[PDB]
Parts: sequence; C-alpha cells; structure tokens
Amino acid sequence: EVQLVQSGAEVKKPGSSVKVSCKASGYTFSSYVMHWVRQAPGQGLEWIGYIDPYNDGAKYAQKFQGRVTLTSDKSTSTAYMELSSLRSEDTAVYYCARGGPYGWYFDVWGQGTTVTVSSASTKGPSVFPLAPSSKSTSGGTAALGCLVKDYFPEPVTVSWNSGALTSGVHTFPAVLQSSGLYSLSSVVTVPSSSLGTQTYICNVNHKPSNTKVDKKVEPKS
Amino acid sequence: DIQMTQSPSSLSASVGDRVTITCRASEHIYSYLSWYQQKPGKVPKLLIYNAKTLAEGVPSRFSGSGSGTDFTLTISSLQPEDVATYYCQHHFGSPLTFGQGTRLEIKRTVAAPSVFIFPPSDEQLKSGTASVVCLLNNFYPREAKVQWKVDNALQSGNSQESVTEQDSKDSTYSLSSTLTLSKADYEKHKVYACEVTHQGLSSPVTKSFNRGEC
Amino acid sequence: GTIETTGNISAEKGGSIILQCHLSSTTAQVTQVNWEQQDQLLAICNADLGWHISPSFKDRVAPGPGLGLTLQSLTVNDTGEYFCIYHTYPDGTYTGRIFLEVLES
Repeated sequence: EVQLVQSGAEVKKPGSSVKVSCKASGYTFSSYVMHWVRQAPGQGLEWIGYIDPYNDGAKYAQKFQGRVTLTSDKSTSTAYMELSSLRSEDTAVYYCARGGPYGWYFDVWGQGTTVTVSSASTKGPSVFPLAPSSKSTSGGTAALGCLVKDYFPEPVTVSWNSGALTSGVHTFPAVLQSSGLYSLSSVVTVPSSSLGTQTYICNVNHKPSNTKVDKKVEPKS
Repeated sequence: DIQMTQSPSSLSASVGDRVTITCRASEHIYSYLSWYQQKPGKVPKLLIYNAKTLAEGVPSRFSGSGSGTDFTLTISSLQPEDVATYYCQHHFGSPLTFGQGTRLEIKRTVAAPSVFIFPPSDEQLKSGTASVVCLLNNFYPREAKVQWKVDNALQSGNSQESVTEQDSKDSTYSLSSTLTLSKADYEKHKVYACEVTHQGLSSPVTKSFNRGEC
Repeated sequence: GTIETTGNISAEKGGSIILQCHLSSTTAQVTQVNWEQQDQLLAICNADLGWHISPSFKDRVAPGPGLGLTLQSLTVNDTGEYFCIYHTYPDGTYTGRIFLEVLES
C-alpha cells in the first residue's frame, strides 16, 4: 500500500522558517509529483505547490511564491516543504499529498504536520477541578470535570480513571486565549449517587512540558 | 483565479437518505473537478476525480456528475460513516482551489441540554484569575446560545466557548463556555449565572451560584 | 478555428517521434493541451500548471517542443492513434488525431 509519513509537529516563532519532510513508501517516488496543502484551525484547504521529483521542477501558488521552497531527494524518496518569514496566520496542519496519475488531484495524503507559529514559550498546564455537587444535578446525574488551563503548545491528552471511564465523557476542543496560551475542559456526567462511592481522577498529559497530572475531583466540602 | 462555490454549507440528513452537494466554478473547467471527504480530526481522502471517476475502494453509493461549471456529488443512501465535511477542488489552473466545504451531520429529534455551572476553584483564585464554566450537555440541534450574567449584568467580550463533534452514539453535541474575570472583579459581585437558549427549551434555563455559597 | 496535424506518420523501432498539432483560425487563448495514446492519458500541458506526465509514460516522454510531445524508445505497441485535445478559453475544445505506424529496424 502507498504511505506518506511526515515529520513531527513544529513550534516556531514569527519570522523564522520551518522545514517539513514527507517520506514516501510503496511506489516509484519519481513517477508522481508531490503536492503540499495546508489547513488552518477550523478552516478549509489551501494548496501551496508541488515538486516533481523526476526533474526537480517545482510549481508554486502565487500566494507562496518566493516564501516557500519545495524540494525532493530521490535517494530517500523524501519531499520537503520549507516555508520562511513565518507569521501567526501560517499556523496550520501541513499535508503532503501525492499528485494522481491522471492530473492535478491529490490521491494519497500524508498524516499531516502541525505547525504552530507563536511568540509563546512552552508551558505546562494548571489543572483545576470542576467539582460536582449534590445540589447541581439534572435527572439524577451530576457533572464533574477538569479545567486544563494556560498551556502551550497543543496538544494535551485527558483520560478519566486511567481510561476505565469513557461513557459520558466530553473533552472539548481547546480555545486559544489572548495570552497566547490554550485552555481546555474535560467533563463527565455520572450517576449522582456515585459521588459518595466512586473516585474520579482526570489524567492529563502535556508531553511538550513533560507534565503528567492525575487530579482527583471531589465534591467541595 | 478560479473560485469554487459549494452549496449547501451544512446539511442534516438521516441514515438511508439521498444526499446532493453542489459545486460551481467561476470558469469552465470541463471535467477537471475532484471531491474529497474529511472526517472530523482526520486527513482528507479522495473520493472522485475527473468529475465522475470513483477513486479506488470508494463505495458505489458515492457518484459524481456534471461538467463545465456545475458539478454534483451524490450519496445514494447515507451511512453513519459518511458524517464528514466534503470539499470540491478544480484542477484547471493555478492556484488549485477548493470549495469552502459542506459539513454533513445526522438529523435526530430535538434534545434539550442539561446545564451545569461550575464556580472557580479556590486554588485558581489564589493565582489572581477566576474561570467560571458552564456546560451544555448532549443537545440537538447544534445551535445554542449562552449568556453570562454577573449580578444580572449581561457580560460581553470575556467568554470563550467550544463544541464537541456530533456524538457517534446519540447524535448530540455538547458545549463548554468559560467566563474569565480577574479575582478582584470576581470578588466585587455575588450572583454568577449561565442563561441558555435552545430549541429544546420552552423558555431559557438559568443555572447560578452565589459567590461564597449564599 | 481548426486543428491541423501531420496526419499519418511513420517512425523506426527504438527511435523517437515528435507528436504535434497546430490550432489555426482562432485567436482564443489555449488553456490546456491533453495528449492521449489511443484511450490512455500520456500527458497534459496546462498553461498555468505546466506538464503533467502519466506514470506509465514518465521515462519515455519528453514534454514539448512547445505544445507537442516527444515519444522516445518507440516499440510496435506504440503503433496506433494519438489525440491532441486543445482547450480554448472560455469553454472550447478542438481535437486532432495522428496515426503512427512504428516500423521494425
């Protein structure tokens, strides 16, 4: 099967450059061009250009001409995308996508590379409880959670009770605050009679800051 | 540049329905149009190229038609795995451009949210900020409005919210809104209220607390 | 307008042939030329995007000269019809046909 494996997530300051790689397997690399397409958070798709590894011929969208460079290495079946003079609006998932055999469409896609462009520094989250209460129930259910605040960059992962509690869990998309730090909440609704007998722990991981928090959430009390 | 206009921007359908999505190009692009599917948080996938040719492994329920400037993607019988955003893309000039996408969701009966308000934790207050959280759990349709009130004064510009993807088991959405205040502003007021308006609520539901436990 | 081609052409096995078409009697802008060997796509020359060559012809086609195509390392399996499909702005299509006979070697 054809596969395109991209390099890992990148975090860059405004004005710097980023270089992402895309390693192809399972087909003759030089027989197909390699396109690059990006997607900003919550937005649509935007084509950047392509590199033809057969003749090292690149084509760029006018919007990126002179600021992006696309190259290829046949010896390692790898394509590269180098984007310079980065601005916060270049924050996106960048995909490589093979050009199809019969024209300028995208028939196989890489897994994507998240590129965050920001002046913020790596920072682990503060984890605060969203406490349940016997006085705040609805239909015999209580709600509890963890507020994972002020971290950078994305992502964070949250589980409950080391993965044993999955029913009724909602982990929300993070929001980006004006401080340049992210905040997210993870909640769970549970039987209100379980507040006296079941322990609830949110397991939060933020790998960029080596943060691992296992926060027990109790009624205040 | 060739502009691609997709319609509708969103569609609610039931499992087994016939779904039609259209794409209009600002120039005649012959049959050089492709369609992609992107499930939430997943990578785009080619469905159809050259307006009507199915990509390898794509099921027969997907079909493409049209030529020139007007194109259609049809799903003959909608399946639960077809919940995604669909994009068209021309390939007849530079830049290669995509339509703005059509978000497909499953239609279900109206469900009111259960609402919960959470005061800030004492540990957060020590740091100088107060986050007050309001949760709207398992509602449908996705449109809902949260209004924060502080001593009955409507708040503006100091909240952020986000919504989950449609639940795979019950077809509902959930929403979390956070009101952020400085600890000093939080201590100036007593009543903190989250007022929710939604189609499943015959009148708005308010959940409140009095700072310091009444 | 009209599309003029060399018509019936001959070439030697192992040699090369320049496939060419000429669009006459129209000032409309050519936006793309497709080259087909029988019903298979060989290549596309789009005015903005350049030359797309299909993977099965990658090592055997040299794009050009101009809107033409040079087919190299000819074999008897290359004998047959070829088409040049001109697209003209805003929405026109003109199709030319060439029949190639490859002679032993």
